[PDB]
Amino acid sequence: MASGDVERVYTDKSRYDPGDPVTITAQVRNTDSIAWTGTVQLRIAHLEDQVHTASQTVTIGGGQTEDVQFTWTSPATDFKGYLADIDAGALGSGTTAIDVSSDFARYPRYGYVSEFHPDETAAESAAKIDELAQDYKINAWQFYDWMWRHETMIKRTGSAIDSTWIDLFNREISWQTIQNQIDAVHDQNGAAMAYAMIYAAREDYESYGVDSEWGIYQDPNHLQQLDVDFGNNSTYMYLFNPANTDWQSFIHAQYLDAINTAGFDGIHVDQMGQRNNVYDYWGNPLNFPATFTPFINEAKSTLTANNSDKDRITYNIVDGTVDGWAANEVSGGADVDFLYSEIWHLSDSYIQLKDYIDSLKANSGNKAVVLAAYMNYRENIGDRYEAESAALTNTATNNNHSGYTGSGFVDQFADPGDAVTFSITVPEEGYYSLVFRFANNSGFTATRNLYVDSAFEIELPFQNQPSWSAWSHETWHQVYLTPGTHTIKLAYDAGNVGAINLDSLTLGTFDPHSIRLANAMMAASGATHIELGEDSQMLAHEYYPNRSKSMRSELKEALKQHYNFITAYENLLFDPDVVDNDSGSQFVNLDMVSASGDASPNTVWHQVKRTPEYNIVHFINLANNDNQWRNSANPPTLHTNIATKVYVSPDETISGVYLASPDHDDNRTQSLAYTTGTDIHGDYVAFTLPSLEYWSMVYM
Ligand SMILES: OC[C@H]1O[C@H](OC[C@H]2O[C@H](OC[C@H]3O[C@H](OC[C@H]4O[C@H](OC[C@H]5O[C@H](OC[C@H]6O[C@H](OC[C@H]7O[C@H](O)[C@H](O)[C@@H](O)[C@@H]7O)[C@H](O)[C@@H](O)[C@@H]6O)[C@H](O)[C@@H](O)[C@@H]5O)[C@H](O)[C@@H](O)[C@@H]4O)[C@H](O)[C@@H](O)[C@@H]3O)[C@H](O)[C@@H](O)[C@@H]2O)[C@H](O)[C@@H](O)[C@@H]1O
Ligand SMILES: OC[C@H]1O[C@H](OC[C@H]2O[C@H](OC[C@H]3O[C@H](O)[C@H](O)[C@@H](O)[C@@H]3O)[C@H](O)[C@@H](O)[C@@H]2O)[C@H](O)[C@@H](O)[C@@H]1O
Ligand SMILES: [Ca+2]
Ligand SMILES: [Ca+2]
Ligand code: NA
Repeated sequence: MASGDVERVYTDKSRYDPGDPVTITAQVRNTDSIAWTGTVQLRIAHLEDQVHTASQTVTIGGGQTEDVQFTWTSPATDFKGYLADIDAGALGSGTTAIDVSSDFARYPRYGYVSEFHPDETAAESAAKIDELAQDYKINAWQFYDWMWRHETMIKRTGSAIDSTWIDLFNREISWQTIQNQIDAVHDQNGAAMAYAMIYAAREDYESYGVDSEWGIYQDPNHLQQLDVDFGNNSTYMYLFNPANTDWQSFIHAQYLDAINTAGFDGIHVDQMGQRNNVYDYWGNPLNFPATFTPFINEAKSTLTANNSDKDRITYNIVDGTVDGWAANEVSGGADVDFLYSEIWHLSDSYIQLKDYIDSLKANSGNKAVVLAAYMNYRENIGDRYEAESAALTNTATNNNHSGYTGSGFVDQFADPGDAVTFSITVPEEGYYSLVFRFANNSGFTATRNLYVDSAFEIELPFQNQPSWSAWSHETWHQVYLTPGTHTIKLAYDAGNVGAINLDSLTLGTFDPHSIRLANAMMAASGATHIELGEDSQMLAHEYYPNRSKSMRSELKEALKQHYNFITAYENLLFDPDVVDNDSGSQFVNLDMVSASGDASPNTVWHQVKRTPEYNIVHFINLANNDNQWRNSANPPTLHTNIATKVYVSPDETISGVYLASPDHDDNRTQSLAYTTGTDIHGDYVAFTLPSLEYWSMVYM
């Protein structure tokens, strides 16, 4: 009676230079009561070939987990993905990708850091960076809102760097915490990108060395500078002209200060997106999107000059779509290391998004593409607990304003001593996003004290709404919980203010079905997705700190598989010589399973691609779902034993048919029995796909 499982498999770096040693670690647990002794096998593949094998015998104590390590000298050829497979027999097996790349910008897998707390220890910094690297092969990190001011990024008193500073949303940021994270990025061979704006400065900028003449204005008479109003009569961003060389000088020196003082590898340059009828200080009207490429290219050569090992840069093409505002300009002319675009509502369907990605590749000579595409945005999804069915304390149920869910809500929630108290029951250990749906027409922000299992947690704000029947679910707070039952109590306490009605509490939950389909479509079209950060947090909103949704562990497990898959098969997905095969949907036939070539809803979408060495067919299962990438989705209709025919040239050479999927068998390639044939439609290759859930790739 011998038993156990392989819990985790990871490498010591997210990215290796050719010829670097790779340490591959299997975290193996003996679940038996007595110590196990046996052989642990390592098998490393590159696509369909087995390129290395290794063995060791190892003794693991009963109830213990032990790190089983192998070492491997990466082959000397650059830009190669590999799959490492550890097999411990009765104690299970596990895989991880190895990425050999001298330049991460060829295969960016971009995460984020948004938390810089003085109380973050260096263990905590390291652990969050290590988790993203080990689990999802993250090789670059966008540091969001690390800076003090948009124009004065590091806060100094004299020539001393202050220890902490307060950012635009009143968050305390530590310099040491930023540094420790940057260091930990660098121990993973990761690149640390420093968030910055192309053209923003904070209020009172004239006293920080920034001339108002450099600005951009809504009129010809410099009356009204373009700005972002944060709604408190002091906190503003003011905008400037990216073509102004005096502004370029000022802000490019900030970028350099950031590289040289903090150790950042480059700059993640952001912008607000489309602006019209923009003038400079003198009333000369600007072709605004044409000002970006010159700013970026000048920023790039200034970086390279400063430090050519830390000259990285990207620019956010906001509101991405084919021929979108600034899109052709940047992709076509800007010297960014990889392309980045935040997708809003002009590429809502899978096919529109595919076409946008294809266009970026075609303008750019196939630069890598990273998409910011905030999944399940605004949807109040998860387990719901209606407030009317909660335990009430000097509060009551009612239903005299519409917009509630269930049968009613709680009101008479306006006095110290009042409280609502939910009994939630959760399936597993981890983060839960407490999302409150509520009404407040008090004229101003109300507050309530949240308690969790009787202990105080935090004061929550509840913004004011136009009426008592306009509801909001913008009040959230994330908490970590053990499995089972827990007490979540909103309470009116002395020092809290306003009044509210409480519809419900939802445990904000990212939907795996939609997220696996989006990631599959993106990789299959040659793009990756910025979505993971911190300690397996996921972006819910464009303000990266927003924790209104949490991932459950099935989603974490599936993203681990997916990110490893797109690393191990990076050569069939992201190399510049990976191209759509001509023609369309008449190349591929699935017998008795409705199918499309164009991401038609409720179909198995097949997409044919080619390298000089390989023919690639992607199968993405949209059965039981629509053609929109963002919104939560149903579990796809599972398919089994699908008789497939792929039509080929007579020209084409074929000595095997190979199958890999992030949904099955730990990303391992499987060799499929096939036949060649000829019918009226042309020459074909015929095989059976054992199954199709979210995404499967065949190559030959
Ligand atoms: O999480 C940090 C907070 O933690 C504590 O409080 C937790 C509570 O936070 C909120 O409530 C307090 C909040 O209330 C009001 O704001 C509501 C609003 O807050 C958040 O969003 C803020 C804004 O985010 C963006 O703008 C900031 C962004 O602007 C520039 O960047 C431009 C962006 O646009 C491009 O398209 C880019 O691609 C993109 O990447 C860019 O971000 C700038 O360069 C950046 O530096 C800057 O960060 C967005 O544009 C705005 O629309 C947002 O308003 C929430 O995420 C959002 O859902 C919500 O609507 C109030 O006005 C504000 O002052 C207060 O901070 C939550 O609502 C609440 O649930 C939670 O309990 C702590 O107490 C806080 O101090 C801390 O902030
Ligand atoms: O039993 C209570 C204990 O459990 C949790 O630990 C899980 C979590 O803890 C660490 O991270 C702390 C903190 O790091 C950053 O600041 C992140 O941005 C935050 O999301 C995060 O909470 C650890 O390093 C993580 O790997 C791990 O996921 C609680 O969160 C603990 O505070 C608590 O003591
Ligand atoms: Ca309700
Ligand atoms: Ca959908
Ligand atoms: Na069919």
